[PDB]
Amino acid sequence: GPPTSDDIFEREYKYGAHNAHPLPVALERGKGIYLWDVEGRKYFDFLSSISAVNQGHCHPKIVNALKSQVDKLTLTSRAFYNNVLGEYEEYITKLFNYHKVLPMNTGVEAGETACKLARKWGYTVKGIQKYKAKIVFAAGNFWGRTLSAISSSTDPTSYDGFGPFMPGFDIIPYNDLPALERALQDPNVAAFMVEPIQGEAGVVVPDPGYLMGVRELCTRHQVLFIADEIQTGLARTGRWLAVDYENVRPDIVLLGKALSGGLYPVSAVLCDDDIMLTIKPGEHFSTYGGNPLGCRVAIAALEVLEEENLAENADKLGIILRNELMKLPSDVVTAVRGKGLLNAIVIKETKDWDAWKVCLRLRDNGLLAKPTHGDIIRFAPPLVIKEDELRESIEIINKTILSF
Amino acid sequence: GPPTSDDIFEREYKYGAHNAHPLPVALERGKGIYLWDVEGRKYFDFLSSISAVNQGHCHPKIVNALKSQVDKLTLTSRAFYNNVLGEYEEYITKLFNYHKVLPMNTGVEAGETACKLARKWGYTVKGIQKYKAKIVFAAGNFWGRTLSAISSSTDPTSYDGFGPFMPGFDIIPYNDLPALERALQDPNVAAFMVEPIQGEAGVVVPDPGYLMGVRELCTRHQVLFIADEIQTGLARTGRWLAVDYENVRPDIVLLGKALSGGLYPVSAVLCDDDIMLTIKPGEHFSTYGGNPLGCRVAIAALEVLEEENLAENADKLGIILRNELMKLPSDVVTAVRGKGLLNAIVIKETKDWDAWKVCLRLRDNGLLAKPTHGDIIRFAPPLVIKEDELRESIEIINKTILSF
Ligand SMILES: *Cc1c(COP(=O)(O)O)cnc(C)c1O
Ligand SMILES: *Cc1c(COP(=O)(O)O)cnc(C)c1O
Repeated sequence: GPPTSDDIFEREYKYGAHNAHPLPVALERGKGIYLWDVEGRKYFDFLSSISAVNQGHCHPKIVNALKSQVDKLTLTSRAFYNNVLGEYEEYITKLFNYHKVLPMNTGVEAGETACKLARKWGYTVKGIQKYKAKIVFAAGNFWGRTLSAISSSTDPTSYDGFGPFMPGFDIIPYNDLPALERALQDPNVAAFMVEPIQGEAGVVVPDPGYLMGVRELCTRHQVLFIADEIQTGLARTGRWLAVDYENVRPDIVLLGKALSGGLYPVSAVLCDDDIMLTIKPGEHFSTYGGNPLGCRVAIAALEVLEEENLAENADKLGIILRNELMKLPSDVVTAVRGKGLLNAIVIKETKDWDAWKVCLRLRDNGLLAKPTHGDIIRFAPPLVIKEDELRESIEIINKTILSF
Repeated sequence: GPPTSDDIFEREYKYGAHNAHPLPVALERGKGIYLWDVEGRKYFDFLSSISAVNQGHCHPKIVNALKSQVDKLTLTSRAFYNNVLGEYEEYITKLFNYHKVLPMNTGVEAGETACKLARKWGYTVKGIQKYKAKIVFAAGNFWGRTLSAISSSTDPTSYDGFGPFMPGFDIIPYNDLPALERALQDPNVAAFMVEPIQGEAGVVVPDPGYLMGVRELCTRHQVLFIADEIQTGLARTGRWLAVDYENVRPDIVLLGKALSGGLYPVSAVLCDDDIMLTIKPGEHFSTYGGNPLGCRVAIAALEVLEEENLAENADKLGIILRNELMKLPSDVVTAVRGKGLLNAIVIKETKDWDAWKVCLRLRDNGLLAKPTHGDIIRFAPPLVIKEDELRESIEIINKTILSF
């Protein structure tokens, strides 16, 4: 017969690095909100690959765009032009209303690019002395696992044993305007990079007015506001960008994950000419960045979000999810939080009972989720989920939680 | 009618960052060794997307692998297991003969991962005090454009305006064994990262015995030998790895680019257990790393290389290429170099005549190549090229050079 789930776990243990920490389920097929394991068991996906399959697994519009282009041309590198990139660039810049886009592959690559842009703008436009430029980050931040990314992390698991660390990165508390105002007194700060909602920190939602205050302070002190929307963007929270909730325009926007609906690693840095054009020809590139195959899948992925009105559906259904979760006993679920379909519960963890064990039983009962911490479980289904499917999922969540 | 080449160039100028320095040609289709522009003009590909399409453009076996998996499952993230990754891991580890592989997406991500491995091994196994670990690099090195990668560069265009820089990165001359020996006297050195041939530096091949000497020095001093085979590996130089020419076994091998045949961003870090397992569960992973779609194309990409005996081809045909190139007048072309089908020519550059000019005329005569420097031109056609195809290309190169 074919490999069992245990066969699959065992082979990876033998031949693969032990760098990940997966929930033990072994998936072989996905469609829409559903995943199937190698034994044929069916599950509601409530993780969406960390919000990278907002459009559902294997969306036929995005699949078709990939299959069509793969027969024509997949990669020239940046040594030559391809015919598709410009069409994607015009589309995405007009959608989000920035002059320009710089295409990258992974989320961390887009963050690296934003730091370089901020620094280069800092030195060549603002006039900071080389090499004294600072970038300010919020505690709890996550933007990937390069050496530079972990240098700004407050999570010991990401940075311990991996230094020495990149200089010029400062850390302040999240959701803390007085602290930003204090940090921005230093003329050498070029940018503040921040998530509108912190995903990996446990879906930490800042108070109303935070984002307007950040925009105000950054403008006041001539500092770039970089909004990392790699997890929160693209209809996930109920808008094109989570910053749309307070109608503020960051200087640089980062996109990734669901930019391709899961079909291809595509990320993007959006900003106006006065920031973008600080990087000159030859000063920054990658092999796969802007390749025609990725661009065709990103165009289709973005069109799906628009056409199916997934932002509106995420807004409507998320409030149902939160309100239903809030009905669970307080001696069990101590907090419910989120926006749109990016949500989390906090459980009253004991020594015998934690998020991991809850998630294992969830899995056994046909729903896949994963903790961010011993007491925090993230809930993020694909945005194509219908209300009846959500309520079926809610029933599974209730039954599971109350069975301990 | 459709866009012209100028249309395509102008749309990117308006809506895309000005960060690439491309040769002006607008490609829409690629099959095997051939590329077609938007006017329908046909070119020999003599760059292979910087050795990323060793297997030719749109190889039907790798295309089939993509089309087959895209309908099943494309992305779970590493929060869950997929059924394909382990099959890929067993296959690639047994092929190159290392215990384990850590999957990443882009080349620079593989390099960052290797630096993290070297540091954590440095602290936990070698006993270096945190955070005093050093990694040594060679002048002329290229491994990408993250902040960390540019912090090891000797190219001002990569690092200027982007500081401050990552500490703990030391630089010595390439092809210099005494310099390495002197650097490795410092017990806080964890690793030496080096290309067996430097691609971007202009196909700089080190003297016979260099790699054997690097291996000896690293072993003596308990330092990890990291070989970056992202450009040189996968049959490009006429072996599975350029390092095979001297029977040398690095501690860490980096693969990327042609690992997917240009169909998907896939990179790999290969090393044994005592190094790999210094990273513990949850300490390093990315969203798209190890996804089933990428793994399916990577297995097919590798099988093509093996099945079609492309290393053997690259070796025989590269000997012909260099032989014919050396027949050119010694005052116009000053040096010919390379291994397999990674080759370059150095030209007697004048005020009015340079590599860029030669490559513009080459393009006009139906052959695509790109300068590495004002006086250096790289030639790297896909490895599926037959002898008669190569000879036709050679006459086009011959005619063009002597047409000035
Ligand atoms: C996932 C994530 C990233 C990193 O994306 P990768 O593609 O995994 O490198 C960056 N920022 C945020 C907010 C993310 O959620
Ligand atoms: C191209 C290259 C890389 C980086 O590859 P990307 O996928 O463009 O990040 C790293 N090392 C070497 C030697 C390379 O040629």
